[PDB]
Amino acid sequence: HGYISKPASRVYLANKGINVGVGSAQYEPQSVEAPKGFPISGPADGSIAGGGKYSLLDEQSASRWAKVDIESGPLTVEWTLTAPHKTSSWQYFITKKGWDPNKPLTRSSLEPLATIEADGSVPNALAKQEINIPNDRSGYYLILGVWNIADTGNAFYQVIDANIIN
Ligand SMILES: [Cu+2]
Repeated sequence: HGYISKPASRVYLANKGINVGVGSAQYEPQSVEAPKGFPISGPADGSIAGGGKYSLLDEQSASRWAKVDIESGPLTVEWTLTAPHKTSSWQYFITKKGWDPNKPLTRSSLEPLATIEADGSVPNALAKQEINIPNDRSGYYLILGVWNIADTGNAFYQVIDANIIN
């Protein structure tokens, strides 16, 4: 169990009262748990942000969500792990240049951003990965972070509403 605390995820911002209207998700930012193996297995298209668990997180419009300022260049993503587990990988995706901010999030919406493979070890409770925020684009993009658990069929899904600045 865990969530992305910096840059703050959509559900973490709901937990801190910055996003509103997500119902039960607001109390369990650490529990957006669904099958691993994305972008094959995992949450269904249109239900990725809520992990197939929290449907109010799946709403998508230009104005719906608070956006976190992220400058282009190197970024260290921080996960707060309320229950660290043996880990097989950390995956990051970003919406494609030209994506439609008023449509549901699907596999076809995304492209790969970064993957940090892991050796099965249990990470630190503040788990950090280095990624590169591109400078080929500006403004509102979704970044999907996925924490894949080595010893179960599951993963934790953390969409971030990013404002890429350059
Ligand atoms: Cu857990």
